[PDB]
Order: sequence, then C-alpha cells, then structure tokens
Amino acid sequence: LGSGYSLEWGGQSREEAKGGSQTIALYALAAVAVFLVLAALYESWSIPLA
Amino acid sequence: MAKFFIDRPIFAWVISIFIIAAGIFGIKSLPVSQYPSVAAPTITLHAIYP
Amino acid sequence: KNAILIIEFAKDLQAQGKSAVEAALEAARLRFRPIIMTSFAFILGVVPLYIAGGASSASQRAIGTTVFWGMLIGTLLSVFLVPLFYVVVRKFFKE
Amino acid sequence: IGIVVDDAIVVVENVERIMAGEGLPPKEATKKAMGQISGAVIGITAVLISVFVPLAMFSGAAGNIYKQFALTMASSIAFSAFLALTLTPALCATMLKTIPKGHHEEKKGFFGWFNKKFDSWTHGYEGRVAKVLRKTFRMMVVYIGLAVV
Ligand SMILES: CCCCCCCCCCCCCCCCCCCC(=O)O[C@H](COC(=O)CCCCCCCCCCCCCC)COP(=O)(O)OCCN
Repeated sequence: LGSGYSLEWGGQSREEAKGGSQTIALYALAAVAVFLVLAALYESWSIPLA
Repeated sequence: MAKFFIDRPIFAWVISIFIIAAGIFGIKSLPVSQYPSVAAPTITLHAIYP
Repeated sequence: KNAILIIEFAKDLQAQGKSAVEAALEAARLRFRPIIMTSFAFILGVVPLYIAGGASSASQRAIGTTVFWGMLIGTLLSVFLVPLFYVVVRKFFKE
Repeated sequence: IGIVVDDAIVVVENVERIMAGEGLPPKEATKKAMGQISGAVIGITAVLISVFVPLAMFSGAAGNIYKQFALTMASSIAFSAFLALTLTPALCATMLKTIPKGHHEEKKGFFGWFNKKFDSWTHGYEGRVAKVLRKTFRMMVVYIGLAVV
C-alpha cells in the first residue's frame, strides 16, 4: 500500500517484534558455570567433561 | 591465604575467570556520557495576567 | 606508600638488636630498587597524558602536569629524606 | 594502570631476588617470599585506600566528580591487592621455569650497560644516604625550608 498507510502490533504481537527468544543464550551460561565449579572442585580441566 | 592457593592454581584461575566475566557483563550495561550528572533539579511556575 | 615501604621494614629490622641508624641504612639499601621500579612505572604510564593533544586535551594536560611533576620530585626527595625522618622521630619520641 | 602493578612487582622482585641469590626451587622460594613480604602488601593497600576514602564524602558538582574518581580508584586498587595475594604466587610457583645458574648474568649490549649503570647508581645512593644521616640538624632545616617554599 502506498505511503500514508502504516502498521502497528497489539497485545501479544508487541513483544514478538520487540524481540525473539534468548533461552539458548542462557542455557550456555549455566553450562560454563558448572564446568568452572567442577574444575575448581576436581583440580583438573579434563574431568568436568565426564 | 597465600599458602592455600600455591597448591591450587586452577581454583585461582576459576576465580579470575569469574571476575573477568562479571566485568564484561558490567561493561555491557553501562551508559556513556561526557560528565557525570551534576545539575540540580529545578521547577518553574508560569502564570498569565493580561 | 613510598615512605611506608621503607619505614615498616626498618621498624621490623631494628626490633632485633639493630640501632636506628643501622636499621635505616639497611632498609634503604634493600628497598631502593623496588621503589624506583614502582615510581617510574607510574611516571612513564602518565607520560601519555602530559603530551596529550587533539579533542579534549586540556583536561588531560592539566592532570598530567601535576601528577607527573609531583611524583617525580616527591620520589627523588623521599628516597633521600625518609631515613632521616625515621631516625629523628625515633630519637625524639623515644620508645 | 600504573598503581595496580605495585604489589605484583614487589612479590615478583622478591621471589626473583631470592632465587637468583640463593639458588632455590621456585615452589618454596615462593613460600619464603610470601612469608617475607606478606605485610608490605596490606600496608600499601591500606595506605592507598585510606586517602581515596574521604573523596567520596562531599556534596555538589565537585562532590560528584570526586566520588566518580575515588570509587573507581579504590575498587581497582582493592581488586589488584586481592589478585596479588591470590593468583600471583600460583603462577610464580607453577608457570615460571627455573632460573639457569647465572642466566641473568653475561648480558651484552643495552642490558649489560644498564646493569652496570644501575649498580653504580645504587652504590652512589647508599654512599650519599650514609652521609646525610650524620647531619641530622642541617638537613631538618633544609626540609623545613623546602616545605615553606
Ligand atoms: C591515649 C590516646 C587518647 C586518644 C585521644 C582521646 C580521644 C579524642 C577523640 C577525639 C575525636 C575527634 C573529634 C572530632 C569531632 C568530629 C568533627 C566533625 C566530624 C564530621 O562532621 O563528620 C565528617 C565531615 O566530613 C564530611 O565529609 C563533610 C564535610 C565537612 C568536613 C569538614 C570537617 C573537618 C574535618 C577535619 C578532621 C575532623 C576529624 C575527622 C575524623 C565526616 O566524618 P564522619 O562524620 O563520617 O565520622 C566518621 C565515622 N566513621
């Protein structure tokens, strides 16, 4: 449609365009933290992988 | 304190990595500016009496 | 910091059969080098500000001048005067 | 930047001096160094932080600027001291290889010149200091004049 006609979202639609998802991003942090803690407890970089 | 860590390099490395991560996260959420906020608040009242 | 680095060592060293003058001389002799290292590291680090230029350089130069010259002169005078301070203070305020 | 390396420099220099002048394996040379200089670090840190503590206790634009400077300075210094106590010994005992007998010696070029010059400077400084201590009255008036000026 020509100029002079725009679009806006409402309700649930607002946050979808305001951003997607970031669950995978945080799931990685929880793994690095656990790896670091286990490495400190074991005193070795190789065991925490098990 | 110094004798405890002389035998546990990995635990010290873990603490250092935690500090580095915290610093990066803090940097990621800091506003930038020229000078700190130094101006005091002011309120103005407007009246008309033709 | 520079003064304490010598004062504390001299105090620890005199507590064992060392006179005031002997302790002061030994402390100065042993602590000379680290004092110079730590002072000149700071001086060389702050040199970049001393010769600043471009955008927002006035404040950089203003801080650099004072910090640079104060540190240099203070270190040069302290390395020679601190032992005298220790000896005089110990001699007057006995114990 | 130039202040956070003071404690690490002190520790490393002490351990290096012990190793060079006593021929000691690094792991226990580090423990001896930590025993000798475990109090200088705390003294230096306390002295540094006690001066920046009062900067953050004023009001106004000047007070805001003082706080912004002082809090950053103090936090960085405290973290540097903690790191020097914690991590420096571990690396100095594990990641630092043994010093070959006389490895630091026999330097040629710039380094040997610098070593000779620094030895001469140290000798002259000790000779001057040993003298300035037999005149404890004139030097006090000199100091008073310097302070007045
Ligand atoms: C054998 C041994 C015998 C021991 C001796 C016997 C006992 C004697 C004890 C004497 C104690 C000293 C009495 C001084 C009275 C206090 C003076 C006013 C203090 C004050 O207003 O607060 C200060 C205002 O600084 C500010 O930030 C606001 C700006 C105003 C500052 C200008 C005031 C001049 C300060 C000059 C030094 C005064 C003494 C300071 C200690 C900040 O300090 P604070 O209220 O937060 O208290 C620290 C709590 N942790």
